Amino acid sequence: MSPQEVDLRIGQITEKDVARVASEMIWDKDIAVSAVGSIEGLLDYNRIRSSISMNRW
Amino acid sequence: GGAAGGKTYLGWWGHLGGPKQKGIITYSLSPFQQRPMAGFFKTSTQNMFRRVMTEGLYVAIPFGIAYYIYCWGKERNEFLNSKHGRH
Ligand SMILES: CCCCCCCCCCCCCCCC(=O)OC[C@H](COP(=O)(O)OCCN)OC(=O)CCCCCCCCCCCCCCC
Repeated sequence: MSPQEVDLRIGQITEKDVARVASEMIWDKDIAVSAVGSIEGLLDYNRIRSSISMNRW
Repeated sequence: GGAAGGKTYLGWWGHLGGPKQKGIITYSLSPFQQRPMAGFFKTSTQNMFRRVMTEGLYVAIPFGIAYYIYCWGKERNEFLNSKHGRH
């Protein structure tokens, strides 16, 4: 892709597209984790997942 | 805060006061990917059968003896205060 095409594609981005993508991909969706080292303080899966969707709204 | 608390055996997250572990890999799935009510009946039936066949007499013997002496005591006490019992 030419730099003109990249600039045009980036320019189209607005805040509502970001909101839509974050709502359809990140908001309350399954995650895959992987930990190595001293992970005694890392809580279990359900408590980790519960933080990916805020409850105030 | 501080206050220099005492000595316990629980601690908290991060420092639980346990021996150092090494080379213990652990895998688990997501609750939304696994299926509840999968293999529940079979495993539960096998576990109940094994528990009944294993513990079993441990409870069976004392309760049976107690019930037998209960029945015998009731029968004898009813008989003795009747007409023929006192004679
Ligand atoms: C005292 C009680 C008497 C009244 C009983 C009726 C109460 C009605 C409750 C309705 C069912 C609960 C729905 C919430 C489901 C949910 O949202 O679960 C979510 C949360 C956390 O999970 P998560 O966000 O990490 O999931 C992550 C998803 N990705 O789980 C809970 O907080 C469990 C709360 C259940 C209610 C508390 C019961 C224990 C109180 C009694 C024991 C202590 C007694 C103290 C003396 C009184």
